[PDB]
Amino acid sequence: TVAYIAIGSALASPLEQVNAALKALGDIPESHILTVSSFYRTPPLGPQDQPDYLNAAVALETSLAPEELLNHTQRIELQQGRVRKAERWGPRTLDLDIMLFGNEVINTERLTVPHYDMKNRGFMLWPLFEIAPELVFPDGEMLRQILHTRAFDKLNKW
Ligand SMILES: Nc1ncnc2c1ncn2[C@@H]1O[C@H](COP(=O)(O)CP(=O)(O)OP(=O)(O)O)[C@@H](O)[C@H]1O
Ligand SMILES: [Cl-]
Ligand SMILES: [Mg+2]
Ligand SMILES: [Mg+2]
Repeated sequence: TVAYIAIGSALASPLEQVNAALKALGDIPESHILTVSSFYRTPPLGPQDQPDYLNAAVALETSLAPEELLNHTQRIELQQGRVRKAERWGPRTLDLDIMLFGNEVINTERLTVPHYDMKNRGFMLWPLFEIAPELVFPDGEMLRQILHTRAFDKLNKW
């Protein structure tokens, strides 16, 4: 099954963290990375003190169950998702979200797939479009269609 995973980092200098996360994703059991989008920059839409976010999308082939994949992405967030500076470990700055899991619809306490808000987010749609321009959602909606309708601005590369 092809799973599409969104990567977000809130770090001032996120490349190291994002690379560590990518390596960890590739090490997930019964899985391998198919492709990785470019890294995209998105400024904060509010308090401008916050660093730009780094966004990307990953296609992962997996034989794991969706909730098993979630266990792994959540583990990676716990293991690579925080950075120490000086005398303190920072809070979670890495976000790994399952956007799509094959052509499956999931609605459990732990998992909503397709991701509940991705259709509102250029920062999740554009990297996904780069790696899966012909993508069709489980309900028959098309990624191209959503981008065409909402006219979200393209993202600058990191
Ligand atoms: N598709 C999905 N991918 C990842 N986590 C998901 C998910 N659907 C539901 N969740 C749930 O989301 C819960 C909270 O995850 P968080 O990462 O803290 C939310 P976030 O990603 O910061 O915001 P967002 O969901 O608005 O993008 C998890 O405990 C997990 O069970
Ligand atoms: Cl529902
Ligand atoms: Mg998120
Ligand atoms: Mg999340």
